[PDB]
Amino acid sequence: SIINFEKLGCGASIQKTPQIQVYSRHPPENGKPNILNCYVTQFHPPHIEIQMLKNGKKIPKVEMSDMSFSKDWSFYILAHTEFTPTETDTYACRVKHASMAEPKTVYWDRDMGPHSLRYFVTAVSRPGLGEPRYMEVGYVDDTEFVRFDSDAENPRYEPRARWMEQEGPEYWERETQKAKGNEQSFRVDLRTLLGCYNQSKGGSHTIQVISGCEVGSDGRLLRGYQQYAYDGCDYIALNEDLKTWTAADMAALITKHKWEQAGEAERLRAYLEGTCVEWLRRYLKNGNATLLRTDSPKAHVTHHSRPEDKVTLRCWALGFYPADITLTWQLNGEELIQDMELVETRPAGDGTFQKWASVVVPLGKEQYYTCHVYHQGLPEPLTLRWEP
Repeated sequence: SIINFEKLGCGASIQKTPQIQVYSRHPPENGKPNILNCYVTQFHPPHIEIQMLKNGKKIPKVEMSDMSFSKDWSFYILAHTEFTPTETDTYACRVKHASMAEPKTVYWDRDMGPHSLRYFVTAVSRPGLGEPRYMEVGYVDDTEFVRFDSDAENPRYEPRARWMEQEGPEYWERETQKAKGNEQSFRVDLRTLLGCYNQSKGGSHTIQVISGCEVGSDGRLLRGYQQYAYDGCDYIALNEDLKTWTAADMAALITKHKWEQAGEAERLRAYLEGTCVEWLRRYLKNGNATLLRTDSPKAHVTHHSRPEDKVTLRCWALGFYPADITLTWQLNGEELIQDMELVETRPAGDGTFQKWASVVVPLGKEQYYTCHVYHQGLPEPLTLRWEP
């Protein structure tokens, strides 16, 4: 259960480039149906246009994940489409974003314990196009379990995991109505931040909050979060002592001084130590079965033939959960950290993740290299070698 937010009240009335990977859900064999993904990350502002192209031409039925953002405030989203890969068909993903002069097209190539309850809030103004879009997204240990999105005709808190369905009607009504009250607080703050940052009234702007608690096995609060960003930059944050605020710039000093006078750190302390902890506990009971599951990586090495007497070994980790993983190549028992290539961990789209690490080795020397896979679901690290 998210807190009811206090208005920022900063006083009476910057862009990040997307990163793109394009890859299939399952290893591509020609003729068999599959899923092509276009994973876009690290971008701000959140408005973005993503097209998937087949042989130069737009692909019509392209589904898209709901948009999320990460602890560094940048947004991310998964686009995907069904496709049956063939030998000569070319696929690609094209991204239009205000941080880029021109749309970026990225082609697909067929080779190359403690617990937390956190809420991720977004409010984006859209002058001329509608009311600000407001979202609340709840995560129990990085698993999304509830969501409120204002862009519906009758906005409602929705379960996002089957184990939330057992909460009664009284719960969803209370959350829904708290969300609509929260929505109005951010609408007012979006108006007000314009003056505070001396901005024009026709531009789109963004408020983001991360709010919640991390709780140890003993049931005691390990860390509390209440941090705000305006246009993708720190604005204000409760300190680890849960008594004082860190204001990232001058406009936030007005909010801080105000929240000091109002005792807002103390209201947060109480929510964080009590209410947040107690609800986390409740969501853990409901989700007991599913939330604790891990899936360990199945790994394998692939071989790719380069110019001259160099070859590339690629080490793959597929179908693992959670996303945290380490891949390393070794030669003679030393790690080749400084000369190997790797991709950012990426969702398969069925709820699990993929990663690979590659190294360039001499032709005929493939059996001198060993790949290591470290994942928390493994009883023991995996060790693998290329094999024909």
